[PDB]
Amino acid sequence: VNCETSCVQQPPCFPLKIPPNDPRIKNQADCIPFFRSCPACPGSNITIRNQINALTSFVDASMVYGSEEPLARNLRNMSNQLGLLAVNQRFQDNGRALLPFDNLHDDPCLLTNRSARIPCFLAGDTRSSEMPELTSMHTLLLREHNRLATELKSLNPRWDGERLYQEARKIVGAMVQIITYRDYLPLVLGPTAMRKYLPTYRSYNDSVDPRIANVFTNAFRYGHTLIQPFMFRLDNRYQPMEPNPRVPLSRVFFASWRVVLEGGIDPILRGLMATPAKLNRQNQIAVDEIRERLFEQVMRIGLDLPALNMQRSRDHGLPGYNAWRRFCGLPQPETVGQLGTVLRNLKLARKLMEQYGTPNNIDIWMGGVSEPLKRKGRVGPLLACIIGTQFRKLRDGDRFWWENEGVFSMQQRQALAQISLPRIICDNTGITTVSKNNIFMSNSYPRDFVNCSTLPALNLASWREA
Amino acid sequence: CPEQDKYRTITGMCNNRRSPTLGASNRAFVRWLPAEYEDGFSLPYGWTPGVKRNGFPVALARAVSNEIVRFPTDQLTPDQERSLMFMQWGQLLDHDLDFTPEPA
Ligand SMILES: *[C@@H]1O[C@H](CO[C@@H]2O[C@@H](C)[C@@H](O)[C@@H](O)[C@@H]2O)[C@@H](O[C@@H]2O[C@H](CO)[C@@H](O[C@@H]3O[C@H](CO[C@H]4O[C@H](CO)[C@@H](O)[C@H](O)[C@@H]4O)[C@@H](O[C@H]4O[C@H](CO)[C@@H](O)[C@H](O)[C@@H]4O)[C@H](O)[C@@H]3O)[C@H](O)[C@H]2NC(C)=O)[C@H](O)[C@H]1NC(C)=O
Ligand code: HEM
Ligand SMILES: O=C(NO)c1cnc(NCc2cc(C(F)(F)F)cc(C(F)(F)F)c2)[nH]c1=O
Ligand SMILES: *[C@@H]1O[C@H](CO)[C@@H](O)[C@H](O)[C@H]1NC(C)=O
Ligand SMILES: *[C@@H]1O[C@H](CO)[C@@H](O)[C@H](O)[C@H]1NC(C)=O
Ligand SMILES: [Ca+2]
Ligand SMILES: [Cl-]
Repeated sequence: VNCETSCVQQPPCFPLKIPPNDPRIKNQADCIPFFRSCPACPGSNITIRNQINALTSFVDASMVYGSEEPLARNLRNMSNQLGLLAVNQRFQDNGRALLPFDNLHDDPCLLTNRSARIPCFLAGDTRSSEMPELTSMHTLLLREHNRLATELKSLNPRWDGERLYQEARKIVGAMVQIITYRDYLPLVLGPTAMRKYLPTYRSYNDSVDPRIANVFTNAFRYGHTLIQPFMFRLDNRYQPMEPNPRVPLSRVFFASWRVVLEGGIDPILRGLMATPAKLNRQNQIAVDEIRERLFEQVMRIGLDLPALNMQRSRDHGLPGYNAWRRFCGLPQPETVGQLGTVLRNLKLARKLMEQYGTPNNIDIWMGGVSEPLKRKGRVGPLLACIIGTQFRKLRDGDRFWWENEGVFSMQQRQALAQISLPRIICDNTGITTVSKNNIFMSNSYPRDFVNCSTLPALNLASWREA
Repeated sequence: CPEQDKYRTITGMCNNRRSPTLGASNRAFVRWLPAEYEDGFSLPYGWTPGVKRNGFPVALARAVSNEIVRFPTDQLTPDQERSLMFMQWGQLLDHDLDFTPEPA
């Protein structure tokens, strides 16, 4: 039973049924395709079905380096003792490195433009090509590895290939941890939930379970509410890059050819920095570029990402809204009126009640994103508890956390405290004007922007052994 | 696990020395609440026609999306206090944390 072409409900498929008067799909014999997640124990009549995490739960830049041994060695340049990641062998972005090409059997990136013949990129995670903005972030971190490896080879001539790669990998991972917990998370959670769920780091506790919880794979999809219906590219004066400044998202999905043959990563990074996020509002949850036309170029029908989210939660056997509220120690509304108070929105509580019958049944992503946002945060109380709890676990339960004693020297921690995403963008692109920190708040050029000369470079002096 | 190691393993194995697969790749998710399946152990809610969840009909995911999520794009609110880079770092970070396999 091919889930992509068939609408039959048999394993491993769980197609999404289409209601009457759907605004796009007029035939109710049609479906949105859906493959059930792989079970941790297939065919068992003992275990309660659980799903697999193919990646390392740790904030360790596994999207750059990979989570499995054969991938990880194949991502490395084994042609010298310079400790580098492998780079594209056919293309360069105005003389700067791109990701290598992958060799898949049914490569979707080829389907996005049959004329360009540009395949998907090979990185540590399989989704690197999903949108060119993501590809740009992956390419950036590939370059930073390669830059740090080069300086380490000059600072320490005795260091071999393996030493150079590992030391450069350790730094990159700490940079992801610093940007995430210092810059990103306070803006997700807001100060009241940051203080409550992520109090000041003490040290490594080997009794804190660092696994990703099944609910997190769905809750953290809150991000789908932040998605703008275009990819925005800007030239060196931050002004629209013609002839296509705003490409609709449904024509960028797996459009790896746009990085390769339409300007590189510079115009994409500038657009990320100088375009606002979409704001999540209770009557403006998610755009039709992802609700109607997700992956339209690469398959027979356009997907519905929010609907896929709700289907996935059921597939994963995730309890509903009230059960998660109770987990988080938050009151659990039972009537439309109580749901109305909790949402501060009776109109939305009524829609949710007509759909779900009871707030007990509201699917977690839907309940989660429906809640009013915390002050200075971008999630409601439920999501802030779930995301917060996961991140505190990932920090307190990681023996290689950057602040944990012995991972770095005292002088190395002091230098790493100076890093920033703007400075990494400076050091690895042709971009000379970047966002003032915090890069995740700054969105308006020229007002929120500064010269790369004003930002201090990371000091690798404390990595010299001499 | 080795007694000493300066760097992470690629799989995440040995980060926790008492339970060395915690946070390692290709392992089951931890559950913070027991699973809720239509038959109690494997079939998802909405799988079988007429089988209710907590005594109410299961709502089609596509119908909830049509009724609550759908909005005209011309109403879109730009976030004055967040860049699109805030969206993109979230995705990138998600990609450092989890990927739930499905059969090909
Ligand atoms: C290293 O980390 C450990 C884990 O810390 C947790 O996760 C972190 C992310 C952070 O959020 C912490 O706040 C978390 O607690 C931590 O060890 C935990 O320590 C707590 C407090 O001692 C333990 O909690 C106790 O558990 C018992 C037993 O019941 C629990 O388990 C059952 C079955 O799952 C549940 O039904 C219960 O609800 C509990 O979850 C409780 O018993 C009694 O304790 C009190 C008086 O003695 C009283 O207040 C209570 O009313 C009750 O009668 C107890 O209350 C509390 O819930 C927890 O189980 C520990 N976890 C582990 C994995 O061992 C370490 O302390 C931390 N070390 C340092 C130095 O920081
Ligand atoms: C260009 C933007 C994005 C696209 C096109 C996209 C697309 C997808 C798709 C297709 C899925 C799987 C749907 C399913 O079958 O269940 C998915 C899952 C997910 N997404 Fe998004 N996504 C985007 C942005 C984001 C953002 C910004 C965040 C976080 C702030 C995010 C977090 C997640 C998480 C955690 C998963 C589950 C991952 C897994 O365990 O496999 N997404 N998304
Ligand atoms: O970007 C994502 N999250 O942030 C994301 C995208 N796609 C899937 N799964 C569906 C998928 C994945 C891939 C993958 F994993 F290879 F990129 C390829 C396709 C297809 F069929 F469109 F080519 C679909 N899961 C995800 O988490
Ligand atoms: C390996 O490194 C050398 C030196 O920078 C470079 O010229 C070559 O293209 C690299 N090979 C790969 C596969 O990255
Ligand atoms: C496909 O790529 C080519 C360059 O190979 C480009 O000129 C053409 O516009 C692309 N197709 C579309 C629809 O943009
Ligand atoms: Ca990881
Ligand atoms: Cl869970």
